[PDB]
Amino acid sequence: PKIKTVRGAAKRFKKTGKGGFKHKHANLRHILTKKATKRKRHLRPKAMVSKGDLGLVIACLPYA
Amino acid sequence: GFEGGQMPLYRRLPKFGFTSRKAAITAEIRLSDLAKVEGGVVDLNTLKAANIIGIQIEFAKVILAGEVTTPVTVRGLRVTKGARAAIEAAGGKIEE
Amino acid sequence: KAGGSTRNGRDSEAKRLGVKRFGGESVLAGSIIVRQRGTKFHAGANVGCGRDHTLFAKADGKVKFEVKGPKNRKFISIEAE
Amino acid sequence: GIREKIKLVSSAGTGHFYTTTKNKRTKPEKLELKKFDPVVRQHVIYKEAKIK
RNA sequence: CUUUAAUGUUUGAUGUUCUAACGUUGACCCGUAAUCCGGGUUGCGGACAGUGUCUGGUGGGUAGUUUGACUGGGGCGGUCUCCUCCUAAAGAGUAACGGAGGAGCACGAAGGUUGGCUAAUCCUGGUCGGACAUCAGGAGGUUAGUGCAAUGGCAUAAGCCAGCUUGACUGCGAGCGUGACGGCGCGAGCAGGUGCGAAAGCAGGUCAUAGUGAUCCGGUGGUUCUGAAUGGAAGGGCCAUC
RNA sequence: AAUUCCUUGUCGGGUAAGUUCCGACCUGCACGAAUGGCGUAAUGAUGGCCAGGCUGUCUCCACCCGAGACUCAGUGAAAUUGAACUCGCUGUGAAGAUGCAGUGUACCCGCGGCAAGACGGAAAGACCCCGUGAACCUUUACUAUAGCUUGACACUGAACA
RNA sequence: GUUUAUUAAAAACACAGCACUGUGCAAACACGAAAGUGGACGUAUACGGUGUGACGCCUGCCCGGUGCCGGAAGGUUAAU
RNA sequence: UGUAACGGGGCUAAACCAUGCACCGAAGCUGCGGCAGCGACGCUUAUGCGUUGUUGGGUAGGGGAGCGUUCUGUAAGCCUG
RNA sequence: AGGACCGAACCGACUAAUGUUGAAAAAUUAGCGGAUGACUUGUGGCUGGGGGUGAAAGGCCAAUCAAACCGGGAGAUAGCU
RNA sequence: UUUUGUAUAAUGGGUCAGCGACUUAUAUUCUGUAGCAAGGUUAACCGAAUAGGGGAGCCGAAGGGAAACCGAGUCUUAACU
RNA sequence: CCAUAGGUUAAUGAGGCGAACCGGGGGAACUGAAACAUCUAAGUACCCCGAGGAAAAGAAAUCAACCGAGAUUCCCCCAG
Ligand SMILES: [Mg+2]
Ligand SMILES: [Mg+2]
Ligand SMILES: [Mg+2]
Ligand SMILES: [Mg+2]
Ligand SMILES: [Mg+2]
Ligand SMILES: [Mg+2]
Ligand SMILES: [Mg+2]
Ligand SMILES: [Mg+2]
Ligand SMILES: [Mg+2]
Ligand SMILES: [Mg+2]
Ligand SMILES: [Mg+2]
Ligand SMILES: [Mg+2]
Ligand SMILES: [Mg+2]
Ligand SMILES: [Mg+2]
Ligand SMILES: [Mg+2]
Ligand SMILES: [Mg+2]
Ligand SMILES: [Mg+2]
Ligand SMILES: [Mg+2]
Ligand SMILES: [Mg+2]
Ligand SMILES: [Mg+2]
Ligand SMILES: [Mg+2]
Ligand SMILES: [Mg+2]
Ligand SMILES: [Mg+2]
Ligand SMILES: [Mg+2]
Ligand SMILES: [Mg+2]
Ligand SMILES: [Mg+2]
Ligand SMILES: [Mg+2]
Ligand SMILES: [Mg+2]
Ligand SMILES: [Mg+2]
Ligand SMILES: [Mg+2]
Ligand SMILES: [Mg+2]
Ligand SMILES: [Mg+2]
Ligand SMILES: [Mg+2]
Ligand SMILES: [Mg+2]
Ligand SMILES: [Mg+2]
Ligand SMILES: [Mg+2]
Ligand SMILES: [Mg+2]
Ligand SMILES: [Mg+2]
Ligand SMILES: [Mg+2]
Ligand SMILES: [Mg+2]
Ligand SMILES: [Mg+2]
Ligand SMILES: [Mg+2]
Ligand SMILES: [Mg+2]
Ligand SMILES: [Mg+2]
Ligand SMILES: [Mg+2]
Ligand SMILES: [Mg+2]
Ligand SMILES: [Mg+2]
Ligand SMILES: [Mg+2]
Ligand SMILES: [Mg+2]
Ligand SMILES: [Mg+2]
Ligand SMILES: [Mg+2]
Ligand SMILES: [Mg+2]
Ligand SMILES: [Mg+2]
Ligand SMILES: [Mg+2]
Ligand SMILES: [Mg+2]
Ligand SMILES: [Mg+2]
Ligand SMILES: [Mg+2]
Ligand SMILES: [Mg+2]
Ligand SMILES: [Mg+2]
Ligand SMILES: [Mg+2]
Ligand SMILES: [Mg+2]
Ligand SMILES: [Mg+2]
Ligand SMILES: [Mg+2]
Ligand SMILES: [Mg+2]
Ligand SMILES: [Mg+2]
Ligand SMILES: [Mg+2]
Ligand SMILES: [Mg+2]
Ligand SMILES: [Mg+2]
Ligand SMILES: [Mg+2]
Ligand SMILES: [Mg+2]
Ligand SMILES: [Mg+2]
Ligand SMILES: [Mg+2]
Ligand SMILES: [Mg+2]
Ligand SMILES: [Mg+2]
Ligand SMILES: [Mg+2]
Ligand SMILES: [Mg+2]
Repeated sequence: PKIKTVRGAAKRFKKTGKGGFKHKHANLRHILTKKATKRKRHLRPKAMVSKGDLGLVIACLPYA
Repeated sequence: GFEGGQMPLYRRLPKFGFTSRKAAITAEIRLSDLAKVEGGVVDLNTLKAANIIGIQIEFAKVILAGEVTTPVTVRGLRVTKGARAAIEAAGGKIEE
Repeated sequence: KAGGSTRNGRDSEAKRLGVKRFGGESVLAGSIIVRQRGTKFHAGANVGCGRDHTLFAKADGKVKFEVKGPKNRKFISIEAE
Repeated sequence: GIREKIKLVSSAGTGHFYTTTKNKRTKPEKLELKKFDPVVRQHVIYKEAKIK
């Protein structure tokens, strides 16, 4: 049978041009008045998935 | 994604975005695909007859990728700037 | 004969302070030289002092440790390179 | 944690707001600060509103 | 208009009686050769009761399950996150139910800037006034102070007074530090607009290091980004925030 | 005390001597009045103590009678078992040795006996811990629920106040 | 008298008796999706449950907690 | 339990201290012969051939190369009274 | 007369010894309790598994019971050997 | 076999013979190999039929952004040195 | 009272068995979630009823998207 996609990781990760994955940062959903604006400003843009955790993502997202 | 009982990465991280239904019915076209049609005119029904974009597609852009060596009338499609220059240099006539 | 305890179990995490680039060591502008609590060192030429008394390079070049002033305080400067 | 949280609403008509805390017991009078509004790109007086 | 009566219906509430629903594990007759049942007469009850759907309470009567780990064996006791010092062997880091202490905030000024200032303690003299208030001089030289624990800093003061103020700005960020990762931290400089200062300049919170909580779900404001025939809308997305 | 930890409480009786027994005291760790209190004749294959009789229970065993055991003839198992050319000691060593080291001792093989060792045989320890195991049971653990109960609507109507 | 057939025969269970409490008869209760049946072809001197356990002398104080019973003025409160 | 605190016998050195020359002593090193791996270099590679160094203990585990078995094709072939 | 007495049948099972690969998957021997009663026994019937029954030991329900047996889900699952 | 570690007096095996445990299916990725190559490839099905047809489709040659959209650029931002 | 219920004759048919497939009425739990209750397992196993050689469904109060298609069933894609 076909492999089934982990639908949470499909809602959390997107494959880039060379095969890397972009993702949203954490810590930007609530509790936001005590955090510095510099921290939030460095949390708005999407970041790349690291080399260590890139294997678990590919295992969860077999169909790109 | 099981990390022991540690909270896995696909749940530490937040969901984002939504899915555009219009993107599934949009398509992009090479300049090299413009010669594969017949009649020298390029429509949606011509590209679908040439099996390029697919049946359910309703919108298409032409992008500077590849190169064309023949004058082709483009009708009812968006064209990028570099594809507009390459089509008009090869003799094309972009219209609506 | 069971009993006891230990009110003294705690400690904090190691903050990884110290000198990140030593003398005669070519750095880029913005490179952290020293992380420290106080001003155990002081900022000399082409060296800025951070919010937490962190010494960073404002320019590019070699690190120079030197002792100046009447108090014999230790200054860090960036030589040109 | 008696120091409750509020918001500093722009008086420029925009719904832009800064969020912060105050002791409403010791500072009963309302907070008004002149802050930057990035929509209008001017410094405008903000006034205290509820954090909601 | 205000204030209530008349007549009547729209009608609810509690009685009052009734019979025709319904009940009869009352009597009698027939099916019948039958203590079931059904039909019939009659009597009693009577819209009660009782059943169906919905609903609130009760409900170990029954059922499915949960009831943490470390641990000089387990339980009991204590502990579980964060900061500081020692252990830690002169870079970083480094364990034990090892030795000792703190935090789960505060501040619209206790922030920014400009200007100025410099302590603790003791000695002598001196109204109430005393070991110790305030005042003057002298020694001393930070033994003081730092909103709070400890350590490292602090006189160019980061300590203390006063004036004006809101940079406790928004978008970014070369380059580094630190982590397995999630993440955390420092940051010159750039664009805009601002405050103090004559000006050079400083300011993207506080002398620094604790003062914290992922995701999901949901709420509020803004934004046509999307909008399942089309136009809107709902809902979703993004930004801020709870 | 079927309850008393301290406790073999103290005193008395009984015995040469009595942590038990019986009777008192009360200082009841922590009795107590229908999850009954205190008595109580009779009963009990009931529990504790004492005495008389009796006796191999014993001092301390002796002999005898029979059934096996032993020998012959016939039939003929079993548990167990890595392989065995299967000694002692002191030491060593996965920390208690037939098997290692050193040394001592010992011709080869049976039969009747004993049971000190082979950490002997039997039963994947029941104790203990663990497992994000199971079962049953409990309750003011959680979530449900049968059941009981409340009311609304329906079956369900007519009059009068 | 009874009991752990196969390590426990007892001080354990039962017992006659006592008390509390429910039950008015289509009884309560119990087995049954229900019809029905037992109770009982009985009718409160009866039946069920609970505790105690011949007999003799007795059974003292507490209703605050938890239950149960009774109340219906007020507060709160479901579907509708 | 049996000497039982040099391994024993035994030793007045066959003990200790100092110095010296010998020798024994390992699967170490060297010699001779043989196999394989990986690198050099050159050939003129037939894609492997001289020389050349060096390497070759190994569990979990990773990589490479093989033996043998049954069956199908080759096979109405070959072997076999 | 008697849930009276002694004591065989009969019912039971208090003590000891044997036996424990037994004669026997609970028995024999010597003693023991009840023995006209809440007795015992024959035949047939009824009650069914979260159920029965129980003078109540979690006892018994075909040598099996803190939820029988048989078949099926089913190759349950087993971070354990 | 399990172990830091077993002659271990830790496990297992009386012996022999026979059987006895990393498979299969479909997806996916990587390596090798072979075919074509900016293209490659068909599935169903037809077909007497392992041919040929069939290019529904799939992957790739373009990405960025949540998205509209833009496009070798794009996003962020009023705008980026 | 008629009548009806009921009774009796007569005719026709059914009943029961059987492998799988089919439609329907009921309907688990172990397990997985590294616990578990929502969820899953799974409308699975199982029980019951009925039918045929196949059954079921079936001739648009259907899709579509301003162009159009034209009952039902089945296979490959769409697409994990
Ligand atoms: Mg948000
Ligand atoms: Mg956790
Ligand atoms: Mg329970
Ligand atoms: Mg534990
Ligand atoms: Mg203990
Ligand atoms: Mg160090
Ligand atoms: Mg060191
Ligand atoms: Mg301050
Ligand atoms: Mg100054
Ligand atoms: Mg004075
Ligand atoms: Mg300050
Ligand atoms: Mg501070
Ligand atoms: Mg959640
Ligand atoms: Mg729109
Ligand atoms: Mg619309
Ligand atoms: Mg007591
Ligand atoms: Mg005592
Ligand atoms: Mg005495
Ligand atoms: Mg005695
Ligand atoms: Mg006495
Ligand atoms: Mg008592
Ligand atoms: Mg009482
Ligand atoms: Mg009693
Ligand atoms: Mg013989
Ligand atoms: Mg044998
Ligand atoms: Mg020994
Ligand atoms: Mg012998
Ligand atoms: Mg022996
Ligand atoms: Mg013997
Ligand atoms: Mg043994
Ligand atoms: Mg075991
Ligand atoms: Mg008796
Ligand atoms: Mg008996
Ligand atoms: Mg017994
Ligand atoms: Mg007995
Ligand atoms: Mg009845
Ligand atoms: Mg009693
Ligand atoms: Mg009383
Ligand atoms: Mg009361
Ligand atoms: Mg009440
Ligand atoms: Mg109420
Ligand atoms: Mg010499
Ligand atoms: Mg040699
Ligand atoms: Mg060698
Ligand atoms: Mg050689
Ligand atoms: Mg070697
Ligand atoms: Mg090797
Ligand atoms: Mg290996
Ligand atoms: Mg062959
Ligand atoms: Mg008698
Ligand atoms: Mg007898
Ligand atoms: Mg008798
Ligand atoms: Mg018990
Ligand atoms: Mg049995
Ligand atoms: Mg059962
Ligand atoms: Mg069970
Ligand atoms: Mg299953
Ligand atoms: Mg199994
Ligand atoms: Mg083994
Ligand atoms: Mg072990
Ligand atoms: Mg090992
Ligand atoms: Mg061990
Ligand atoms: Mg050894
Ligand atoms: Mg041995
Ligand atoms: Mg062994
Ligand atoms: Mg073991
Ligand atoms: Mg064995
Ligand atoms: Mg074999
Ligand atoms: Mg594969
Ligand atoms: Mg390939
Ligand atoms: Mg760019
Ligand atoms: Mg389940
Ligand atoms: Mg379960
Ligand atoms: Mg699970
Ligand atoms: Mg049909
Ligand atoms: Mg039309």
